[PDB]
Amino acid sequence: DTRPTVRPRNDVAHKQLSAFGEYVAEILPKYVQQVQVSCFNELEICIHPDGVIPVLTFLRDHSNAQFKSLADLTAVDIPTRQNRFEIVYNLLSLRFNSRIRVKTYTDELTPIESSVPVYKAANWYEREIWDMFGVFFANHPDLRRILTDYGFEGHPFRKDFPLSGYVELRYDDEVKRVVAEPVELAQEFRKFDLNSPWEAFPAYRQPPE
Amino acid sequence: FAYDGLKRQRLTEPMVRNEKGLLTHTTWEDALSRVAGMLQSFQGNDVAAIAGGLVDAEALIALKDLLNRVDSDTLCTEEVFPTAGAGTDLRSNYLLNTTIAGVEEADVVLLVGTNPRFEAPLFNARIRKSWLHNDLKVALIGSPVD
Amino acid sequence: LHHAVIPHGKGGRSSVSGIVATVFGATGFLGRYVVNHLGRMGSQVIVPHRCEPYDTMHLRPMGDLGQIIFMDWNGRDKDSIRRAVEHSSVVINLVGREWETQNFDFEDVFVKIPQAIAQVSKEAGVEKFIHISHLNADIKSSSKYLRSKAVGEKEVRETFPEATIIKPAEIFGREDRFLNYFANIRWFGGVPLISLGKKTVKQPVYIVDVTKGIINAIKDPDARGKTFAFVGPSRYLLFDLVQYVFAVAHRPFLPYPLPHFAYRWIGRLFEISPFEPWTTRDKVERIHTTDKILPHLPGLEDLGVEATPLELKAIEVLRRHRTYRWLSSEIEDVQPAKTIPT
Amino acid sequence: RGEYVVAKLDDLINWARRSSLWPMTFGLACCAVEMMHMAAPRYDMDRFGVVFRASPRQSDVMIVAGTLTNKMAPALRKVYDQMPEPRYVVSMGSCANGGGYYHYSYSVVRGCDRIVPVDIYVPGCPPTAEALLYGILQLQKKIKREKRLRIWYRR
Amino acid sequence: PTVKPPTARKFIWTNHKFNLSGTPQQYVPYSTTRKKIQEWVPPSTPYK
Amino acid sequence: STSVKPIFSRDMNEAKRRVRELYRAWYREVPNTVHLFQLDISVKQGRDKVREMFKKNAHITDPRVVDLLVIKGKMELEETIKVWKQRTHVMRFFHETEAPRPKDFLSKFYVGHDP
Amino acid sequence: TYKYVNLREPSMDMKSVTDRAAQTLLWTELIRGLGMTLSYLFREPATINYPFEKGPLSPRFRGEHALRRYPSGEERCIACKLCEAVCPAQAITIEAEPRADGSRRTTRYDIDMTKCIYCGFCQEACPVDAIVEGPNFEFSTETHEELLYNKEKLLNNGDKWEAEIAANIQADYLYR
Amino acid sequence: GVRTSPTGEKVTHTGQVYDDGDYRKVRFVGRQKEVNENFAIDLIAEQPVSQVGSRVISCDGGGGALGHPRVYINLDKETKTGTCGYCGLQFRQQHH
Ligand SMILES: CCCCCCCCCCCCCCCCCC(=O)OC[C@H](COP(=O)([O-])OCC[N+](C)(C)C)OC(=O)CCCCCCCCCCCCCCCCC
Ligand SMILES: NC(=O)C1=CN([C@@H]2O[C@H](COP(=O)(O)OP(=O)(O)OC[C@H]3O[C@@H](n4cnc5c(N)ncnc54)[C@H](OP(=O)(O)O)[C@@H]3O)[C@@H](O)[C@H]2O)C=CC1
Ligand code: SF4
Ligand code: SF4
Ligand code: SF4
Ligand SMILES: [Zn+2]
Repeated sequence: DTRPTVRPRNDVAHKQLSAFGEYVAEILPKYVQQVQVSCFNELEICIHPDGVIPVLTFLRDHSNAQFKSLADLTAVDIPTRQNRFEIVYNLLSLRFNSRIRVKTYTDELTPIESSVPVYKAANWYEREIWDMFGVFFANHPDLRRILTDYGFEGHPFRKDFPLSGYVELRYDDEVKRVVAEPVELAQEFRKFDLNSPWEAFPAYRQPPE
Repeated sequence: FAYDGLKRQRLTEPMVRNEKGLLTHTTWEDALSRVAGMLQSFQGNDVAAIAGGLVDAEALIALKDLLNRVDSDTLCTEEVFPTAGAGTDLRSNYLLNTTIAGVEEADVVLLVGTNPRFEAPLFNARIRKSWLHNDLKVALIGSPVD
Repeated sequence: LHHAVIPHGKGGRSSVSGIVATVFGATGFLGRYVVNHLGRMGSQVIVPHRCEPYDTMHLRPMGDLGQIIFMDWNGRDKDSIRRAVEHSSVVINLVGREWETQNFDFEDVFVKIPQAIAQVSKEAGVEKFIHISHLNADIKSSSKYLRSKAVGEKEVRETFPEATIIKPAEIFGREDRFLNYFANIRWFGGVPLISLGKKTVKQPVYIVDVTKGIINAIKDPDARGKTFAFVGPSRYLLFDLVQYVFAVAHRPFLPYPLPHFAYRWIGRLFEISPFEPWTTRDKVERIHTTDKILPHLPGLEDLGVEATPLELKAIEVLRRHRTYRWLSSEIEDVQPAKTIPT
Repeated sequence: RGEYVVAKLDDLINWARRSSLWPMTFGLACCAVEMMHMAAPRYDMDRFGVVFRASPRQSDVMIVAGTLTNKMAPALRKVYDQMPEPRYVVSMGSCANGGGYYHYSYSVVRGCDRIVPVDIYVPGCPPTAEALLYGILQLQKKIKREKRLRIWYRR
Repeated sequence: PTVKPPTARKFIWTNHKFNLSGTPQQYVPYSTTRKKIQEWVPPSTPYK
Repeated sequence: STSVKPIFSRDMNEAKRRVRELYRAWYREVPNTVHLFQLDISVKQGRDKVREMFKKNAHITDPRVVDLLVIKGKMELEETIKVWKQRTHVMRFFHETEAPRPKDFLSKFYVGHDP
Repeated sequence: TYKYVNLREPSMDMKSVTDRAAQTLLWTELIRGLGMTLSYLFREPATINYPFEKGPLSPRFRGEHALRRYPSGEERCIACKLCEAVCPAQAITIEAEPRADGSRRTTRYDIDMTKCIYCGFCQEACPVDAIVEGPNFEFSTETHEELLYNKEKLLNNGDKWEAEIAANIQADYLYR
Repeated sequence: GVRTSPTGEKVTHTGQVYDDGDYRKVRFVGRQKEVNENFAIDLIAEQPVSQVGSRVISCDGGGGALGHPRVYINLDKETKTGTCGYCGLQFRQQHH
């Protein structure tokens, strides 16, 4: 670790987190689909979306885990995948000073089970996912828009939603109220093509098709 | 390098002749009405059309249908092709059937009455490729060109 | 067409419509609606104003950046008019006072000034001139307001022959001084009417309909040189119309007849106001002047507009004249006024 | 001469209004902290007669200090309409002036001048407390040039 | 500046100007580029 | 492959029950909405608009999609009933300011290049 | 390591109990707070007499944008468009063409100051020190249009503020 | 230099001026069209050509790190003067 500019490696954590992944997969074969640990030492558990409550409850309550805090719950839109939405749970264990990421998937129409029974923090996070991505969480206390305007139609954070949207607001003196109209921009957003034609990272080269 | 001519000498507004006899700007409504009135009045061979070099197929068929509905078949181009025999009835009579890529597989090429360097710059470059890599033989029946 | 005035866009705020308009008298009831419709579709509007700039602030949000331009002008300076119309394709005259100030009379605001704008507009090569007169303008009318309107209507037509002249009826709207005039009569107890308002017939028209028709006249080649009459769908008796106003406002209606000579004297007593008079001898005569039926003149239906019934747009105007008890009463609680059939 | 009287009366009414500008306690985001700093000891907006009052009815100036979203926009027009006249609006920061760095967002009004009239635009992100103070004083000079009663006399 | 004076360039303003907003001297934005598409000018003679 | 987790309805018949129930709630609520928000429309106009929105989607035949549309509708009901919305939000269904847009070939042709 | 902020128990001797009672009845601690406000009353206020006194600034201050020149009077900008590309707000618009003398110069250089976040990335990216965020912060306007700056405006600002701009660069160019 | 059009409008260093029939010149009514009077094309031409005694010369624009990126200019053609692509300064090789 004497290279000034290169991030040091911590193999002790990599061995520790890798073993715990084997521990979870052995205990929860019914739902675990993949376990991976990264170069910068973070463990990811990838599960079938029907094991959200079983897996989260086990991690929260098992004595060799105790992930009592839900740091974040979010989603990622990957259109090419037939299940375009990736649901990510990031959990913190104060007892063992460790973090684990849990990943599952869903599509536009398939619901996910709400994690509120496991973590009461998930109430608002799940509302945000619905508002921004359109994913429905079943058996939620109150699922409704949280970040978008009242009556806003669409799910902005999907990759197919235009950045500037479809409608814009202004005040009209005739009707003496704020009205919504289709969006016209005096200056169109300028799309810059920045990707270089030359590969940068060989280690991630995808196998030829 | 010819894209810069698309920014000069452009037609931007409909134009019609005034009493003096000079073209003046007007609207689509007026101009289309003047044109349509004559189309209704005249019929048959009194209506004709000529298609230029940079015309799209969508417009060509559109114009054909409009003139057909006045029973006019005088749909013409500016580029002559013999109408004798099977004329345009058979595609093979007026196509480069060997394809551009076929020149690479050819053994002899006979050029008649054409400067492929200027009429089809990229087609001549294909000939020279075969001339270079496949030892093609080329003959010409025309003015000696480079 | 010059390349700058060629229309582009989908008719929104940031679009281009090819309309470069000078609107005189834009700081009033009619102008604020005209400028809004002009600025909706991306038109360049020159707003020549006499008033304090604070009183033009409500116009600034009506147009995208640079599409509303403000100039100072004086109806007695012919050069100030020229600077405002020289670059414009259509000029709209909405200038007028319902009273006579010490400096400006009815002749100044309905004859002298409109003729000056028309004379300068032609000298500067403006294609279109839209002039607003009054449906009941007549040389032999009692009201000086209306007689001066007739004089100006003739001067405009002689100075700018291709001018479109639009002759509205009484216009009702949030800022009208028509339905609000009647509703504010509650302050003085009952409603004084001449002959109890059984001899005056009114045909009021909605402001938006007028705004749409004016705009469509700008965009219609046929409208040039014509004289239009903007009237509402239905004709009402003044008594019935006033009664409907109070019913919507849910205020007690105590109509009492007042002879012609008396309700003239009350006007003269309200004309002494150095500010904006509450009523005047002229307004008296006009409210009680029966609206003409001019079938020889084209109407809104010729310009594409559909007349808006009073029964649908009265509540928006008259709900601010209600008490808290009756504020929430709906549009279906007041049975519509009686209409004179055609 | 009545042109002298209206001129001096006009000076008085302008002097009072520019010497007692009461802004509405209304902020939206990170231009509001710099507005607090204009209220803090170093700059002390109070010394100019500028006093923050919460109610729109007791306010003369709305300083739009932050990004105006579409959800918020109806509320801003409401409190503006509820301000008695005369009323003035100061636009503070790029977000309010023209949307700034969220200008291309589905959830952002591309300027507060679409919703309400604006008298002064203060550029920055954030504008410094001194720059907002320059804008306030610039609004004061704008009021000093008002000619409401001189126009009335000539009306 | 009375001690350490600024460097002198020809193009620097000799007379400073205070803020000119709200005055006849105010800045009005405009495009600094010339026209893109030229348009065909019809002949000035009457054909036929 | 076609076996998919449902949302609420297991068949279109069960879903169309929820659509009708939702129409009932909306139809009761327009009279209060006009009164509470102090709108200048009639109750018939509002009930017509509710019918129009329900008609727009009159082609769907997927139980899951109909469930989501019902879910989204019910959310809009909680907003309107509880006055979370405002007069500007309720009146956005009626598109009053948007001047009519041309819907014939010639009219589109005269104005612009759009289909 | 950690410390307890409020985990102390009181003393139950009579003197302590009596002292607390006095504090409760005679409001000693409240009177103590009144003293601090009294001390501040006799301190010098921190207020400055703006606009006759200005708040301190540094040479690195990011203010109103300006376009600079070489000592010859020639524009430093060469239309590389790096400022346009790095601008996080897409506030810069540039069009360029060959000048009559063959130089690579701009025909358009527009900054929308209501899109700018005054981040200074465009003066970092510039390879010729042409675009700078100057010292001025007192350029508030009465209209939005006055804040849409074009090339002529930005050049006049450079010629207006060059003396101050150059001196500040001289101070900070060694840190850059 | 600033030359005025037949209408009276000032022409810019980019050759921009509003033609007679353009409505957009109304924005300047009661206000001004801001034009910088120092035309960089005219000022660079005033700078004298530098006589140097080498086939190759370097230019940094002056000021070192306060100038432009350093470039080298060939002066082997005697039908022209080497010009800098950044600062516009001209150089010539002095006959040995
Ligand atoms: C000697 C012969 C026999 C005669 C004996 C006569 C009796 C003499 C002994 C009686 C002692 C009475 C002590 C004073 C009254 C006690 C008040 C009290 O109850 O306090 C408890 C209260 C309550 O304190 P607390 O915190 O304990 O409240 C909770 C109470 N327990 C726990 C019991 C439930 O204290 C206050 O009153 C706080 C008031 C807050 C507002 C203070 C504002 C600042 C004021 C500062 C200036 C004060 C000076 C003003 C001078 C005015 C000059 C004109
Ligand atoms: N029911 C109606 O309202 C009807 C109206 N009309 C006509 O429509 C036009 C406008 O109606 P409306 O808008 O209600 O009138 P308003 O009084 O509402 O506003 C009229 C405009 O005229 C301007 N104006 C009046 N006198 C002068 C003057 N001497 N010098 C300069 N500007 C002046 C005013 O500007 P400022 O306020 O700055 O003086 C005001 O903006 C008028 O000509 C009116 O006669 C016709 C038929 C019916
Ligand atoms: S303008 Fe600047 S300070 Fe104000 S909210 Fe936007 S980013 Fe924050
Ligand atoms: S300071 Fe930042 S936001 Fe402003 S123009 Fe420069 S790069 Fe763009
Ligand atoms: S980075 Fe500098 S030289 Fe390049 S275009 Fe921008 S201002 Fe001009
Ligand atoms: Zn150089």
